[PDB]
Amino acid sequence: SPKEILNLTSELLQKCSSPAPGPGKEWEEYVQIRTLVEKIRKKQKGLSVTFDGKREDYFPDLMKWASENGASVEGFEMVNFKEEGFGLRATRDIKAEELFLWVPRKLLMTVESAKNSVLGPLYSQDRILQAMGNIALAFHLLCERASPNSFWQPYIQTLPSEYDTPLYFEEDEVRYLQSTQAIHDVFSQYKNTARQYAYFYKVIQTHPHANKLPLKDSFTYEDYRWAVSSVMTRQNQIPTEDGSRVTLALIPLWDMCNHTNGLITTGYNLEDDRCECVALQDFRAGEQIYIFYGTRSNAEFVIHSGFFFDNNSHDRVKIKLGVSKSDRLYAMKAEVLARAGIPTSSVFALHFTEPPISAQLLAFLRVFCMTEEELKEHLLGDSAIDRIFTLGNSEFPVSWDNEVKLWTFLEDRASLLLKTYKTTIEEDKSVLKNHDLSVRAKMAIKLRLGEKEILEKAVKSAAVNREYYRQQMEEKAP
Amino acid sequence: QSGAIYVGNFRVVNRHLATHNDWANLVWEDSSRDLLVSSTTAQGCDTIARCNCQTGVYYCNSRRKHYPVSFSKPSLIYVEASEYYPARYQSHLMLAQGHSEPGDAGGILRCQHGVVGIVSTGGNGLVGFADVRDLLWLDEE
Ligand SMILES: Nc1ncnc2c1ncn2[C@@H]1O[C@H](CSCC[C@H](N)C(=O)O)[C@@H](O)[C@H]1O
Repeated sequence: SPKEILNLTSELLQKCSSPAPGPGKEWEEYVQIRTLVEKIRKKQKGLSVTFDGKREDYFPDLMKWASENGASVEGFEMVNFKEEGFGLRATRDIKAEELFLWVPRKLLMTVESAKNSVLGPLYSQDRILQAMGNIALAFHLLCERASPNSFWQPYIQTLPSEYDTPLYFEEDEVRYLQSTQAIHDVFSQYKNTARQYAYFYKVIQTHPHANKLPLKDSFTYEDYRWAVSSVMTRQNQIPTEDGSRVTLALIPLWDMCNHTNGLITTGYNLEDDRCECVALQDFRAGEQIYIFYGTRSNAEFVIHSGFFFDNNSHDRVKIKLGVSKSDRLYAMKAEVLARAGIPTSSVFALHFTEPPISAQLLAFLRVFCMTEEELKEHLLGDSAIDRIFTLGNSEFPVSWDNEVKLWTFLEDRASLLLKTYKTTIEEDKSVLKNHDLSVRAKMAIKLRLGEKEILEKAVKSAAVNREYYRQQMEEKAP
Repeated sequence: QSGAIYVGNFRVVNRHLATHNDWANLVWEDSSRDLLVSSTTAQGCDTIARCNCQTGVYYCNSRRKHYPVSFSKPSLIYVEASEYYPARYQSHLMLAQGHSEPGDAGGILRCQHGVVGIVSTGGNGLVGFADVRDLLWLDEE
């Protein structure tokens, strides 16, 4: 206590409990919420529990505690890399597929561990903790952070103090992401996070089962902001002890490995009850041990992982497309959507790597320029079962003329989407080479560049595909 | 890891790997889903998730390990012919990147709220999961 914070949080829940004010008005609602948070944050002591030394000084303690329970601690070391921060560096030669990490479940922080810890009585009654493990795991991290007699202390002491999540960004830092699609998701991160902090700061003060928790003495925003940021950036799903379902988990040691493109090599072996990572490629002595974090977009990387990966082959931007209710052909097209698994409208993605379109967006865009005759060609006939199946195959064009329409539509839409951005692709390239941006600012701007960089490959491909199908009218081939 | 979902008095498995006894105790089938459901006498201890989770962990039989995957929504996707099914419309197929080779059909995919699906297709560095969450009728009686 004080409860000024409780009054300051009371407002955050309600304001953050509001629906979206609109587009263009969200920034005003964003800064409304940050100001109130900044008031609370500047009225609180920051991280409730702070470690006396520096981060790296606690890495040897991690290895011993891990080695006491059977974790691989040889073949790598803790090195502060410039480009990715702390990571693992091979102390010997590691071949491809060579298993070099194994971590028993006893060391991992899992929601099943949360339900068995001091948070368990609170989890028993709270439905939000019961529902969202990413939060429930964050509180498990904070509960044991404020517990000196904790099994997982050597792990928490290695965890960072700050992260590059948009939760840590400044208003100028988020100011660069305006007119983009990611910022609409960056807001959702801040809003939901803030809202959860307001809900939970109350419940700890009011719930009896929280009386024994050490968070009742101190539960700041910088605590919670660090907590969920810790979870969203280094969480991995593993099965529970019963194996009946999965659960989120903070896998120690394995999470310090940074990211490079490739395939997911990290698996959990329930038979051995432990996590196993095989080498993605050949790691010479002194080379950093990377892992593959997943096929996530650079938007998800900034928002959920906290960095921008160059040369990501899985970068993509969303695009909202739908059948306008002003269509004379709705009812005939309303049949396909239930049998082709396509919603009436939804978010589709334009992909960086070839092809920019998906087989499912093409399965939406093809039907978005058909005539009445071609709508009964898929519905009535001995080829109606084979043709709806070959709706995503580019080598099965439904009709030659429809092709140019679909690339024309995208030519119009994509060029429009470039206009929507506050800057141009040419201006963004110069700003990274010529300006001195914050570590976080560099992340956000490269994304705003990336988003436009994705479309530029979608525009010319649409242009290349449009000219191609336009050439087809001359030969009159079958 | 039995290669099948055991809930209540029901047994769910890929249609192309089912034993004849499954057809002897047939409850429901679909060639367009690679999904077969059979009646059992015991009470399976698997919970059907009714979530829209899109990040889950699946068992890779060839690697004998569980793997987290980000898979797309239940959708009708082209599957080229294999030794089991010639190419034909296949719906409710969540696709993700991972290792899935012949014999890996049967890996149980799960979300934080329970089971999501079961491996149906593979190839080209992708793994296909046949969705089950939709079948609410698949619950306790
Ligand atoms: N390509 C990349 N560039 C920069 N940072 C990266 C990265 N891939 C992963 N990271 C870092 O990895 C963090 C999750 S844990 C990875 C270990 C990290 N060295 C550490 O000291 O914690 C991310 O939040 C991000 O800071």
